[PDB]
Amino acid sequence: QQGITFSKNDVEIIARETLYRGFFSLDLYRFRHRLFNGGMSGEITREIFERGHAAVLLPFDPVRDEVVLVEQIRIAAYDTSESPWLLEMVAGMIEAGETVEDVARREALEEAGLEVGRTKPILSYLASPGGTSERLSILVGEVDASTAKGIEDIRVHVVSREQAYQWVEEGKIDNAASVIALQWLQLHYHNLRNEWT
Amino acid sequence: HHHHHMSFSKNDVEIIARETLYRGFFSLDLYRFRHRLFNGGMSGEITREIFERGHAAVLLPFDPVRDEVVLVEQIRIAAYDTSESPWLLEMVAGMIEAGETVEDVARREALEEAGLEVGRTKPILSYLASPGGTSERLSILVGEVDASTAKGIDIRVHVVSREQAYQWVEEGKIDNAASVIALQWLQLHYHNLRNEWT
Ligand SMILES: Nc1ncnc2c1ncn2[C@@H]1O[C@H](COP(=O)(O)OP(=O)(O)O)[C@@H](O)[C@H]1O
Ligand SMILES: Nc1ncnc2c1ncn2[C@@H]1O[C@H](COP(=O)(O)OP(=O)(O)O)[C@@H](O)[C@H]1O
Ligand SMILES: [Mg+2]
Repeated sequence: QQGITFSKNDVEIIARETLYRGFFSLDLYRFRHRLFNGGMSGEITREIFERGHAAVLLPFDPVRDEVVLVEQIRIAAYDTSESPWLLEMVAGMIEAGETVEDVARREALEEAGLEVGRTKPILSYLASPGGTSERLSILVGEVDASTAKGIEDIRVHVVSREQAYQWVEEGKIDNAASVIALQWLQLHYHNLRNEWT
Repeated sequence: HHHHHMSFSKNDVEIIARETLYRGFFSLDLYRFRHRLFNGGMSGEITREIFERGHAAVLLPFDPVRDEVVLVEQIRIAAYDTSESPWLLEMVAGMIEAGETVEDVARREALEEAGLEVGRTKPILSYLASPGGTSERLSILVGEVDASTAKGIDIRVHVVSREQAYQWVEEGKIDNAASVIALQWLQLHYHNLRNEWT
């Protein structure tokens, strides 16, 4: 099939407004856009949670078939989870001029004590584009999982790939970045082990 | 050093306050809380801004006879700044109101967003979209559909092969969390799913 029909030049962002500015922002976009029927929308407003964008690293040890996870509290999980302490990927915000790879390698070293060898891109995704602009770009990084060490009150975990994926299936890992990375690993680990040996 | 799998509760968190920062269509709250530390003791009072927009039900519409998936296309303006286009190919989805089940919402949105009656369902998974800054949880089901009944009922409905939809995930043409998660799951499970549903 065709895939999507329209691009940026088919929408006019009339103006934006910051409704709240603190650590993060809440912005109001005012815009018009082309309709699938040909016409041009009326003026539309949407509230958009703006918090910058992130780099994510899945630390994979291809020799051991293990991943490294980081555990820490995410208070926003409280209301819909049995515990707000989550098992997650290495991640960090991307500041201006930084690259995904730079941030990913830096965070693996200081959150988990991991020197990263080769990296490969996994996927870059929008976390929830109806309400937030946030994009997260995921890499897989080559590590020796036996060297993992924890140093922002964080506990470092080493688990087999198979157990980490079973925990996705069971709901014990249930944050988007980790689910997406570990599903991708379940689809690609044979090729990745072949490539990284 | 690290905790190897082969070798805290909510009583360990004190939510002191939730302070309203913004109330409009969505909400922004300041959570003020304390929590137990891995090395013992409690943290001091910590504050976090949290985007509150409720929770959602997501349905991956899968025709197992035809090995096809139904996608819905619509503009998501928050995608603008980082995407080639703000029109996104997505799963059927809708907010869960109080007292509604994931299954009720998923089946309703499928019918109204895409004209699909849904047969059997299976859970895929339920995930937190971005738990450092938002409480939003999305619960995905796979739904059995007859893809030759999909019709747009501003939204455009696409019917594509599963292999095409998954190739679009690989290429980045589908890159929203819900659709990526659903379609990666389908790629891991379609062989057994198709057999169970035929
Ligand atoms: N980001 C937003 N800001 C303000 N209103 C919104 C926003 N997103 C959705 N809405 C409101 O909710 C309705 C449903 O929009 P849609 O995004 O298609 O559903 P959902 O948000 O449940 O996925 C719209 O008519 C709109 O008025
Ligand atoms: N939702 C938020 N509200 C307020 N501040 C935040 C939020 N998320 C991150 N920060 C700030 O960014 C810093 C690093 O964030 P991160 O490492 O992701 O979370 P934390 O270290 O608090 O578990 C924190 O010290 C905190 O001040
Ligand atoms: Mg970080």
